[PDB]
Amino acid sequence: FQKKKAEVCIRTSQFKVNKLLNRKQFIVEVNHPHWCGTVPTQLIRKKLATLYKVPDASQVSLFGFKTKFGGGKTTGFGLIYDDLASLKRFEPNYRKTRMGFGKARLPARKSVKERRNRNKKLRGKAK
Amino acid sequence: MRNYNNFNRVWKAPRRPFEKERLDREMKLCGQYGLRCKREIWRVNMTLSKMRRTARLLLTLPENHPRRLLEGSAIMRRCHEYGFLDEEKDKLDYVLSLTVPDILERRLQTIVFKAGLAKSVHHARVLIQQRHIAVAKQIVTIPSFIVRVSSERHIAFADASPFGNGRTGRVKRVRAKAAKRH
Amino acid sequence: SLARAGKVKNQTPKVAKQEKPKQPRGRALKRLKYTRRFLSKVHMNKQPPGK
Amino acid sequence: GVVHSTKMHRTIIIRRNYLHFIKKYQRYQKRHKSLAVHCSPAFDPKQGDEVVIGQCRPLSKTIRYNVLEVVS
Amino acid sequence: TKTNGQNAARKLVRLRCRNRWADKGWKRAHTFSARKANPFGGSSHAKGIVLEKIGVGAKQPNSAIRKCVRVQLIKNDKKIIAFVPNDGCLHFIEENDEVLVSGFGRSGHAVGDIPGVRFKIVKVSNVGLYALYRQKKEKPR
RNA sequence: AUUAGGGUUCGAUUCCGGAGAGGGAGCCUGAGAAAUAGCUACCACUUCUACGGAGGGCAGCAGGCGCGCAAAUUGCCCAAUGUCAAAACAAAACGAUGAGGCAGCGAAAAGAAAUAGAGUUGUCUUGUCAUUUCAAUGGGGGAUAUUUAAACCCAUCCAAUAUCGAGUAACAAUUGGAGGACAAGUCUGGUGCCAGCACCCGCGGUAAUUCCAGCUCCAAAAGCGUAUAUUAA
Ligand SMILES: [K+]
Ligand SMILES: [K+]
Ligand SMILES: [Mg+2]
Ligand SMILES: [Mg+2]
Ligand SMILES: [Mg+2]
Ligand SMILES: [Mg+2]
Ligand SMILES: [Mg+2]
Ligand SMILES: [Mg+2]
Ligand SMILES: [Mg+2]
Ligand SMILES: [Mg+2]
Ligand SMILES: [Mg+2]
Ligand SMILES: [Mg+2]
Ligand SMILES: [Mg+2]
Ligand SMILES: [Mg+2]
Ligand SMILES: [Mg+2]
Ligand SMILES: [Mg+2]
Ligand SMILES: [Mg+2]
Repeated sequence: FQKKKAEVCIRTSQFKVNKLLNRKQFIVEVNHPHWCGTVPTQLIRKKLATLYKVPDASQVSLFGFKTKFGGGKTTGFGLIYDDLASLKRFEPNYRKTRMGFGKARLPARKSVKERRNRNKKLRGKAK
Repeated sequence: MRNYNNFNRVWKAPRRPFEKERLDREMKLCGQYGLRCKREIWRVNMTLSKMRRTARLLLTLPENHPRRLLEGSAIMRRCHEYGFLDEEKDKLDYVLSLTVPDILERRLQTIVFKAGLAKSVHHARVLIQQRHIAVAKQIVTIPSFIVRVSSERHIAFADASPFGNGRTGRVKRVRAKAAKRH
Repeated sequence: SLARAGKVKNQTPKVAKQEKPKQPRGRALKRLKYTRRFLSKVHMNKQPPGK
Repeated sequence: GVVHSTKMHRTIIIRRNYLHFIKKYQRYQKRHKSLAVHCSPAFDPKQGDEVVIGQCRPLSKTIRYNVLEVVS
Repeated sequence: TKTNGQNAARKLVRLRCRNRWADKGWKRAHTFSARKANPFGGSSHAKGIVLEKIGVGAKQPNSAIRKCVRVQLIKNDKKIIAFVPNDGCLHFIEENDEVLVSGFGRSGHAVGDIPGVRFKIVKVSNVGLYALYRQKKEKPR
């Protein structure tokens, strides 16, 4: 055992270009032998941005990372959109919330249900 | 409700609960292979009974029967791949001669002990459950892991283990922390 | 007559269980039994003489 | 089937006799089914005659077949 | 001797059907007379109220006073005799206590030297009688 | 389910089919209903009222009350699977959905799997006993974090400059048994046909292989008894 700085390497598989949704689809697996814990998604996003030479790191969407039993590996799914505008248009709201730019949470669904059921008794401007 | 995840049992209890010959024989196996409970032996018993039941059905069929050819080939392939039968014996009749020690010798606990990585079968058991044994660079913590012949040469200490190429274990680390405080 | 219910159990002198070191559990216990029975007419609980 | 009764008007009852196999006892039973069949006046079947019947639309409460051929 | 003909299935079916009623276990399993006579009504257990503590003498050659209680079932208001199954456990029982009663192991048949007793007490006041006997739980109230 | 084979038995319950929406009837609209979170009437039950009057249908989901031997949260969400629909997603601009999914509870059942491992010296080759020394690991505490709709589990880690922890490892395994069937005591106290055990045969009336206890031993083991059905026997 020799102490050394923990360095992660990014490998992609099952790569596909999805021109319908203006993005690239692939499976990303990370080898982190001496990493203490789990590799945060932000670091993997930066390394994928450097690897694929996409101009902006925020164009990369990552999710569903599973750490392999025993350590040293982590496999997830990645998306690289053609531009940031395309990522904001096509990504689901919860993934955009993880990346930072997401819609504010809606009010509790029970409150909406109760308001809707009260209005069904009303009629006109009162509703 | 509306969950379709199948599951099945893997062992059965013996018909006669108190048979001194069976109790002594099972006590021998438990001590010899370091087994936790009789359920591990009975799990091996069901595996053997299913294999022999399949073999007896196939051996009934004519030797040129397509089902016998396909499934007989698969059964022999499985026995050879997992080391139950040696490569010398290739007939379907040799599957019927398999015994409980044949399967138990293929457990990772026995293989680790026989390989010299452990001093005893009990040392092998705790080594496996403590994430020290790796098969093809993959840490295996299951003692009942049946080792294939191909994977037998790839068994060694885990790279993340203190006995392999990993950091120091708990007692050394705690002692170092105490020394730093002291 | 229902009056003598529990007569013997109440008559029995109370003796507390002795404090003893714990036995091993699980696999280690079977190792102990294997070492006692083997690697060492057979009587498993042969007792001292009495009358 | 075989003609069983010709008592109705332009209608006959035929009987289809068959063997039903009981799996447990590996043996057969004799069973029969009776059908009401419309008989055209083109035929004059008698009891015991064998006829060929074809399926048609419901012509009455019980009639679903028509006599197509009579074999003495 | 029996029929053996190739087309003699109906005879064999009728013969077996007629002779199955000779089997007491089969007849009981396919007739409601035992179910209607069963105080539990086909249930594994039943809950009842203790009416009276009684002493049932053991049958010869045994000689003892088997401590039993008279129980009226909640479901159908039928009276049964149930045995209290341990040493001194009759003191855990009181009149008007709610007890859980089970079978005695022989499926409606009297068990042991106890005359015509086919039930035993397993819980009293919603706590296991054997747990009280071993002092693993305390009698409520 | 059980099963050499033949059979025996279960199927309210996820999929398909049918039927019902307290009990009956009748009907409108509509392509399709004899619809019930549609209407009409009667019966039973029942709610509000200012007494003139007006309502209700959980065998949907949660929840109650009863009934019973007997069966969870008045939770979160539409992220996935679908359905409907004027509807792709986005942009002041987020469709509904107790279908469904996710968590809570849950020893029905199923899978894996801890409760220690290596020696040291001495004592009574192996094997016991004492002590005595090394490592190792989880249970658990946490995190740059990961997961997830969000959380929670599971996985990863205890430095990557830099990260908590076993010795009585008190982090202490139980459930039944020890005459026979049936594996395991001709042990020691107590009781004395009593108390009690005992599925059956039987034990107990002063020296109990069977009760109540203690010790020791046996079987299965995170499981083990009991009752009732059922299959084999
Ligand atoms: K949805
Ligand atoms: K004695
Ligand atoms: Mg059904
Ligand atoms: Mg019913
Ligand atoms: Mg249901
Ligand atoms: Mg309907
Ligand atoms: Mg209706
Ligand atoms: Mg409703
Ligand atoms: Mg109505
Ligand atoms: Mg409900
Ligand atoms: Mg229950
Ligand atoms: Mg639902
Ligand atoms: Mg932990
Ligand atoms: Mg989950
Ligand atoms: Mg014996
Ligand atoms: Mg004595
Ligand atoms: Mg468990």
